[PDB]
Amino acid sequence: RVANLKPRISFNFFVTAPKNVSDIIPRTEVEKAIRMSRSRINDAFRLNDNSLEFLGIQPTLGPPNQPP
Amino acid sequence: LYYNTIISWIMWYLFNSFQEPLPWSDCPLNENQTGYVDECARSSPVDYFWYRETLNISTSISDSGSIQWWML
Ligand SMILES: *[C@@H]1O[C@H](CO)[C@@H](O[C@@H]2O[C@H](CO)[C@@H](O)[C@H](O)[C@H]2NC(C)=O)[C@H](O)[C@H]1NC(C)=O
Ligand SMILES: *[C@@H]1O[C@H](CO)[C@@H](O)[C@H](O)[C@H]1NC(C)=O
Ligand SMILES: *[C@@H]1O[C@H](CO)[C@@H](O)[C@H](O)[C@H]1NC(C)=O
Repeated sequence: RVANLKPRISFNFFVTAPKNVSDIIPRTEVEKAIRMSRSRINDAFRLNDNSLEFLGIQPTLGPPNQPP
Repeated sequence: LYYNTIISWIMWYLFNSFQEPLPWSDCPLNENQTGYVDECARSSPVDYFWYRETLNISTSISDSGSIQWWML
């Protein structure tokens, strides 16, 4: 369910159960689902993690241990 | 005597070339890989490569430490 659409290109969204409008999925579980498939949503729109931000979900991992 | 230490510093930056991400281009991670090192974020990464990864500088001229092998 999408609300508050703007020209800058911003909106809010929340996720409900498939045919139960009273059952809103909690936000901390939608944050875990987006973290699992963030690289797959970025490739579908040709954006890369700084031009598609989620405002409360920040990218974490990745050690730069280059030289052997 | 001291102009041969400036050339000692210059050829340290020459050995740390020949790699495409240069070592003074980005901040290192600390222990848990979640945030940067604290003084690399308040200062600049280049300003961090000189005072902590080349010189390992102290806070005064009174406080001195070991010989700092790489420089030697
Ligand atoms: C739709 O989802 C709501 C949850 O928001 C379900 O409501 C629960 O219903 C059970 C028994 O019917 C209660 O014990 C729970 O306390 C209710 N939850 C809340 C938060 O009050 C509702 O049953 C769902 N409807 C269908 C058809 O599955
Ligand atoms: C940061 O690393 C320390 C260990 O060096 C650890 O105890 C701490 O939990 C870590 N912080 C986070 C937010 O992971
Ligand atoms: C110099 O570097 C060593 C590790 O290479 C570190 O243990 C030491 O604390 C550093 N000196 C100062 C004054 O921070």
